[PDB]
Amino acid sequence: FTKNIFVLDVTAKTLCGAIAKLSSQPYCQIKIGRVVAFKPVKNPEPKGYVLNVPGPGAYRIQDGQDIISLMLTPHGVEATTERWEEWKFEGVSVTPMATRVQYNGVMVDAEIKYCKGMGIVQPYMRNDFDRNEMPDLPGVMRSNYDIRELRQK
Amino acid sequence: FTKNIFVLDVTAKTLCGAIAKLSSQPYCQIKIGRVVAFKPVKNPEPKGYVLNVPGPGAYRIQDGQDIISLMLTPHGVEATTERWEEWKFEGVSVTPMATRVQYNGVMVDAEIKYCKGMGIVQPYMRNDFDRNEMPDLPGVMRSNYDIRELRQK
Repeated sequence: FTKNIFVLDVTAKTLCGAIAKLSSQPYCQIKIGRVVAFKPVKNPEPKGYVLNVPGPGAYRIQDGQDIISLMLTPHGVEATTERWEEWKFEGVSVTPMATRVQYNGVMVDAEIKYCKGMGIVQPYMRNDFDRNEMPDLPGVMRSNYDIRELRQK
Repeated sequence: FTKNIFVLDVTAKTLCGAIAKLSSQPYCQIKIGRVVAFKPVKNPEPKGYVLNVPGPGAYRIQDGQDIISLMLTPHGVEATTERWEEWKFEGVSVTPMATRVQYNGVMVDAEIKYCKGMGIVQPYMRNDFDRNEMPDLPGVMRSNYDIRELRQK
């Protein structure tokens, strides 16, 4: 099924925000599903996610089993509704809101999912530990094998 | 299926940390499933989660489809593998680790899931906004209805 993410990036540091600013619109719609879309728009839609961000970042909207993972850079947007384990993401807050929203030329009562990103995870950060950044944990010894090489049969 | 959460709470401001400290153990094991358990232990078990926290808070471990929601207070622990949507949580990410650990008193190569929480969401905070807390969002007007009241068939 289709997910609509309305990126609010007021500072315009992401491609999304620059798309939107240059079209004099507050949001950049990212539509993921059978039909894909990137479009600056004036308001979110019913059931839309508003992803308020301060700039570039890896952001994961975790809405139960609805997981949307997004890379927002100054130069591009990449997104998926499917698992994306290779990368780290900031897990953002999802808070439902009762709103009134303009939908197909008419004011309608609608739920919106408010998602506030803090920008604490840089885009395209690999989701494992290099030999240096490996956390020291009591009763946890070193392994010879990499994570990949350990998953076997 | 069963989940094993090993809380590492070194400052011992959570019940978990206090108890681990009192019993001279680094972790507090929380086992969710058919069999439940609360127990101070020396080390995490294979396929286990290390939840490193700095103090009390709402923590949600996000491991794809597996989501573990935990309230760690100074006076209690509460946890679940199912949706817990009345409350806010800090979305905590999983970074898998290739390790060696004691399992049944024996040293084995094992995957552990490392999870670091920052302690920025307090336990038992409603996942909704009072009207004074709502974000000012362009093209987003206020509703007369509640979130709960807007859901209505």
